[PDB]
Amino acid sequence: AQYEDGKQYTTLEKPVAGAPQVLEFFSFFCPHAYQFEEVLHISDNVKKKLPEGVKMTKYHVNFMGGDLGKDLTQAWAVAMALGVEDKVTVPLFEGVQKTQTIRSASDIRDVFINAGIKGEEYDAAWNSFVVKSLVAQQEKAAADVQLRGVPAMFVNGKYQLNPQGMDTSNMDVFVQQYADTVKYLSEK
Amino acid sequence: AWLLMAFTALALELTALWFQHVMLLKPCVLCIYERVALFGVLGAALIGAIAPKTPLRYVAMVIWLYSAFRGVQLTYEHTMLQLYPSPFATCDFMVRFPEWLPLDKWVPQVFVAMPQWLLGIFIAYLIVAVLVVI
Ligand SMILES: COC1=C(OC)C(=O)C(CC=C(C)C)=C(C)C1=O
Repeated sequence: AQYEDGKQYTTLEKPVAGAPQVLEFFSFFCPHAYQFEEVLHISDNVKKKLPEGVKMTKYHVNFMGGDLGKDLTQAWAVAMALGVEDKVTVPLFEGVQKTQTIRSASDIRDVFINAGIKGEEYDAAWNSFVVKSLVAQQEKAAADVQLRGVPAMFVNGKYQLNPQGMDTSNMDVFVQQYADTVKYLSEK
Repeated sequence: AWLLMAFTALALELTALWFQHVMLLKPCVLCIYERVALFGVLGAALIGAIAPKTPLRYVAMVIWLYSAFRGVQLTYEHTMLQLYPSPFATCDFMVRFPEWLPLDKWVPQVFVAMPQWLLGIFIAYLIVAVLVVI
């Protein structure tokens, strides 16, 4: 009746199984990335639309920044493993993009330190094997639903997301629309 | 038409190309899309309807429709987003052809080894291209 392929989402041609219950790539570099999460607080909203215990999941991606591109991912890696994503999410964002203060692994290092992370325990799970592994998992989910750019969502490793099949003048609305779309798609 | 566009096309076709490689290798996605609103309109506008024969100059008038039509907003959007971002957009580094037109990004993006001017010249090579022919 009113929920269309090609419109509000675009179906995935080569479906990948073993996926999350909803992935969400992004970079600490793409303003649109920033906007999406800092200017609209989208994930939070969408989390609230999701059913009982549907793993909202998120990753970070490489291509933009190259050398730092990487570091950042393993920066994140940790932050998935420890717990921390929530507490480093913003600082780092602000760090790289807005405040223009991040440059080296150490600059990042410290930005964990400050948010309640122990300068060893970070380096003590930086090199760990359960964060070299997570780092792959990221590149590998990304090469697997054929990412070209960022932001970008994906449900059940089976339906990409499409913001253009929605309003793009009313922010309050674009939101309420976007979230529904993911809910509807979580049971399909 | 032929030469005035082929003299000014090449000099911009190449002012891109010439220095594409001499400008080291800057990162760019809207470029190829924009270089396809060029080399898919000029390279098919000389050979469009002004053509090998010159009595049927309205097929170009329709290639000159879906020409810098895009060529405008492609660079117009491009520019807008540089200082004025959006949630709803993206930012990438990739090919694509929604019907297999593939070789187009395994050659003109492959054999590649400022917007200030683009934004305006794409609209400037439009109204001038529109007025005298429509
Ligand atoms: C017309 O489209 C465009 C170009 O062609 C003239 C560019 O050279 C460039 C810049 C060139 C490189 C190699 C990044 C951009 C960004 C572009 O959008």
